[PDB]
Amino acid sequence: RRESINPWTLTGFADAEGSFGLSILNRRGTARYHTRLSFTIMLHNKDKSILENIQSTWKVGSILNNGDHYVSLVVYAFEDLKVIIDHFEKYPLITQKLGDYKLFKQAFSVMENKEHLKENGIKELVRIKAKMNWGLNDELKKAFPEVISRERPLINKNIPNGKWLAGFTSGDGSFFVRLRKSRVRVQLVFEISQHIRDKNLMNSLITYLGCGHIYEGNKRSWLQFRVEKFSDINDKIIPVFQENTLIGMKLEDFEDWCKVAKLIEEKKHLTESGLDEIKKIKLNMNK
DNA sequence: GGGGGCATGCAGATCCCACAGGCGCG
DNA sequence: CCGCGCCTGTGGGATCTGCATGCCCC
Ligand SMILES: [Ca+2]
Ligand SMILES: [Ca+2]
Ligand SMILES: [Cl-]
Ligand SMILES: [Cl-]
Ligand SMILES: [Cl-]
Ligand code: NA
Ligand code: NA
Ligand code: NA
Ligand code: NA
Ligand code: NA
Repeated sequence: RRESINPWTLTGFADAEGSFGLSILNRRGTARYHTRLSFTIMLHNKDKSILENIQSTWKVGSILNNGDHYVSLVVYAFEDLKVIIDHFEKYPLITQKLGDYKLFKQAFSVMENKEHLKENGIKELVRIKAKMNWGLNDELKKAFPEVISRERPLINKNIPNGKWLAGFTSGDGSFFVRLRKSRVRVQLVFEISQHIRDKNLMNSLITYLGCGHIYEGNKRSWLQFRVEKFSDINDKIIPVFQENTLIGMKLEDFEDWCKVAKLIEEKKHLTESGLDEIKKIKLNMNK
């Protein structure tokens, strides 16, 4: 269907915005636990169509409101997780979140085998949870004080294809237009920010795209891959996402963005009339 | 028949996004 | 001189992540 999302683009978007959760909460009855596995993407409700298209591609998950500005797709039901696992086995994540998925998959197998009901089975879930995301809370640490290891292998993966990069960029990327006054100057920029735990992957964008720069700051837990040279934006960045379509509102930013690139390519941004259309397109992107 | 799991949420923490200014270089 | 773009810097909210529990069903 027209609303289907390329499975690599979906994995790339998951690498950007998704989250694998393992909730282990006290249940009342003596020493019983709620055990909840989940995959979640929460967005501004201006991008609810993304979540609906993902739900339509996978045929699992429930869309819910969060506040008045946000909306999330949550996959949680036991059989629904098998569809998540089957997709990610075949279209694997490449950021550090691969580690979280693999622990999530490991907890799933523990629960599918009913091992978390045996006398010494919840401790295994706690051990898995401690390695996921932000690890254990204080309460779980007090109830399982012997579970201290957060060691897990670091993920080292290459960008698999442009479909993945389109999904990743649709999440964590940015296409914007700069105007600077010395004459009013125009500048197209492309940037992706990311936590330094994936510094190798972000570094590799320079090779994979044949342009750009990695900036880190002298302060900083996150870095930026950025392209500021116009001919790199025109000859390398724009063709890559023409071949691999972005999703959500960022595709609209891109389409507006390229319209500015066409104007500047024709040198028609120097024209006072050409610059005035650039200001209009930019005012439209602010929406 | 107690719990395991679902349905359906709410709440906290931070990693992003969409930028701006200074300035050298060709 | 001039325009490009390398390089530094960042506010704050859209993300990422964690927390909650009554109901259903075997
Ligand atoms: Ca991200
Ligand atoms: Ca995003
Ligand atoms: Cl949820
Ligand atoms: Cl983290
Ligand atoms: Cl223990
Ligand atoms: Na949710
Ligand atoms: Na950015
Ligand atoms: Na170039
Ligand atoms: Na956007
Ligand atoms: Na984090």
